[PDB]
Amino acid sequence: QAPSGWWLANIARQGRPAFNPDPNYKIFRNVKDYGAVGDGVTDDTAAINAAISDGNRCGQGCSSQTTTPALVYFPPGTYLVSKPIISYYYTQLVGDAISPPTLKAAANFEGMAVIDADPYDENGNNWWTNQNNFFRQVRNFVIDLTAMPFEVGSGIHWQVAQATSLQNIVFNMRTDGGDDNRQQGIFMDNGSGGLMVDLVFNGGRYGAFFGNQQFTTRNLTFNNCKTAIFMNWNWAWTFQDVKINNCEVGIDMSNGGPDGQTVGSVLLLDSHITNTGIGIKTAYDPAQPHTNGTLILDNVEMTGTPIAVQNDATGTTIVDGNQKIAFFAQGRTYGGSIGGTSGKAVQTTEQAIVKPNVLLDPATGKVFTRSRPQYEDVPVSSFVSVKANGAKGDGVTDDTDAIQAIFDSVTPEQIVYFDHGAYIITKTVRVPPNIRITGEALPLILAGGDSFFKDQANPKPVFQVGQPGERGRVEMSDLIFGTAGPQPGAIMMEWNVAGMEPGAAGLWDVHTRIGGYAGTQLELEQCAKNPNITNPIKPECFGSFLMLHVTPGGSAYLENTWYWVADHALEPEARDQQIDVFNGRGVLIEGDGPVWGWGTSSEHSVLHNYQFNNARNVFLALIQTETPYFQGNPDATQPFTVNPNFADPDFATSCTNSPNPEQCKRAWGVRAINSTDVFIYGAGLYSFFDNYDQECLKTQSCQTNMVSLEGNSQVHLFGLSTKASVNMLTVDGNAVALDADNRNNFCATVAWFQS
Ligand SMILES: *[C@@H]1O[C@H](CO)[C@@H](O[C@@H]2O[C@H](CO)[C@@H](O)[C@H](O)[C@H]2NC(C)=O)[C@H](O)[C@H]1NC(C)=O
Ligand SMILES: *[C@@H]1O[C@H](CO)[C@@H](O[C@@H]2O[C@H](CO)[C@@H](O)[C@H](O)[C@H]2NC(C)=O)[C@H](O)[C@H]1NC(C)=O
Ligand SMILES: OC[C@H]1O[C@@H](O)[C@H](O)[C@@H](O)[C@@H]1O
Ligand code: NA
Repeated sequence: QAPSGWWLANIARQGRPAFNPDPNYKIFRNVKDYGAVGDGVTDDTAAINAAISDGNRCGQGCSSQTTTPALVYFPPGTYLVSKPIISYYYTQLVGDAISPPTLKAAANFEGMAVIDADPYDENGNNWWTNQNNFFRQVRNFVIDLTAMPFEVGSGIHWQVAQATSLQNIVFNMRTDGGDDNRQQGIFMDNGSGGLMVDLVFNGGRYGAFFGNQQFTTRNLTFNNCKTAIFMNWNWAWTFQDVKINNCEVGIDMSNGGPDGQTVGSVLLLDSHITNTGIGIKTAYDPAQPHTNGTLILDNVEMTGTPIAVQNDATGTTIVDGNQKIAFFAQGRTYGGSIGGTSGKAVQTTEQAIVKPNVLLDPATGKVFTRSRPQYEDVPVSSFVSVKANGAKGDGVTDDTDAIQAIFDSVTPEQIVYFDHGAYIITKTVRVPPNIRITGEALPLILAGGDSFFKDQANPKPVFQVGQPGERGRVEMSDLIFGTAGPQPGAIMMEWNVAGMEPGAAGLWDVHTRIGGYAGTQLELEQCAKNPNITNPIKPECFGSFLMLHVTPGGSAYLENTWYWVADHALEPEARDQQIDVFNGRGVLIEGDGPVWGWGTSSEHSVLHNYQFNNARNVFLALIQTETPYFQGNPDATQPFTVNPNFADPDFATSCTNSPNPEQCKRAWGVRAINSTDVFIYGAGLYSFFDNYDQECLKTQSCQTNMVSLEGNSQVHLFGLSTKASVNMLTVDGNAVALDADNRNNFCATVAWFQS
């Protein structure tokens, strides 16, 4: 087939990783330039894998790396492959967005999967630790297994961590063979997601075989699968806008049986299960001693599906189908008339969860969603390259004025294009309220300098997105924000603009990465941990002040946004060793929004990872946090001074009369102050250490408190999972839900809290 004319195939290639010392390293690889024919009859396996591996990238024997990104582009066509496509560390596999190409498995295909994102060597060891397998894309493909035997075949071995996405993929599999069909679209053994959007699964034994700590996956369609979704294990998983059609089972979450359930929790929102034998198979019963198998249904239709929820241990129909299920919860609930202050295990349908109309799509009544923009219809001439217009991107030159002038000059029908590189910013960049910005394979934008961002007593925004009260369209995609050296006064992004319509103001595949990699000066040599000594809290190891601030009047749509403070060093020489980086605050949301956050994560800040202050109209699904591993050496009262202009938590005061004072002074997972109409559909809020020691895991007591609701907040929490916090949820200083009352298979889990 002809070239599509998609801008990405043609835009001038001027990108280069600033901290790769090879001046000839090529970020962009078109597989046909490596000899792929794309006719569906020539074997293209070698050419595709060569396009990925070229340039001494992070493969076997490489723990991780950030200086060898690649964007591997597949023009329209059909690519016959007979061995796995091995996606090296930090690879974007980008099929043509206008006419997604087919990856066609040969009849005699051999290997784990058509795409393997984490191979196993002959010793059974992964190339990369699954929890460290960050910063990936696979987008715009048809994966066709129908020439393979019905007894074998997997589309993608998707064993990955955060800042990863599958987007716009069709999986075509065989429908014959009965119980002997074993094809599956995704095979996932473990990991720590992550986002998936806009997937279609046709046929196979399993649309997806899933196992992961946590994931957010929305707009998935399953047609004619035996089981659409086999949930092998998890701690939490949020599905939204799932369409299951003519399957035997929709979601199987009964693995392990009633005395060994390995699925922690599942949430299913805004979905439809059609012409399916059993909608959801579960082993949960409210008389069980634990919370494993927690399930939330919210706005799920069950057309032509006679059994909506079945207990497959007893064979008993829990919920009848052929109706709309407004709300269903099984697991433990707190608050309101049902659970109260002590909590109660339930398995019941109940009243609809009414959500503010400003959060909803008016055409569907579902919570509003929008996938990462690829600008299919924008001609290449509308793209304004920052490097063509005076920015150097070399990680040393001050690019502030050039970037500001570009932002001031572009008109709304253009798109600012960040060529790959590292762009040093030394004072506030004012982003206008009508702009579109997209990056070449996660370019770095780094707050640098030696004064402007140095003062935690006088913090300053790095990117100031709109001025207060402005409204328009601001879209950013495929970027990383960080610091060049310590910048403890940097507010990485201050979000003032509001979208003219839902989704018109937002971030997609935009991450904040504080420390840990080449260019930050915050790596193993500077910031290695030392748990045996009282932490000196080196000034050279500070991060930023606050990674994201949605101010009053601001409104944003966030999807696949990882707000990460480095727990360990990422270049291969560091061998994943752990470091101390002191970053004050994660995500702070204020005002009436709305704010949507799909597949966001915020990890390892000192004071809090998410905080809402005087906020309304917040929808997050699902969220994930971690406490920094060095606490409590130092504890959360250091090294950031309490600043009431940000409603900072004051642990010295809040922990004074704590009955668990030894670990009270620890970062909040979620803190809500005077905030209402906040909805959280799925949360994994984890505390894994005390001064790098994990003894506290044995007694689920690495910290005292994890979620705080304060000042008459009204927050709706669904599928709240926490790890090793004595109190899961505290209201006005009073512990409400305790870990010991809600034990799951690893975390503790509350199905439903409403205030
Ligand atoms: C869910 O994702 C699918 C897969 O990307 C979307 O279907 C595509 O929609 C575009 C635009 O309408 C078409 O050009 C493609 O041909 C579609 N592909 C397939 C395989 O159907 C779908 O629009 C998404 N649904 C929602 C509600 O966002
Ligand atoms: C919830 O998960 C826990 C953890 O896996 C289950 O407890 C384990 O059950 C297996 C049997 O399948 C035992 O071999 C382990 O020793 C148990 N571990 C612990 C720490 O108790 C528990 O049975 C599950 N609960 C439900 C109701 O399914
Ligand atoms: O292995 C280290 C990784 O462990 C995971 O649990 C965390 O989510 C990551 O932030 C971290 O870098
Ligand atoms: Na860890």
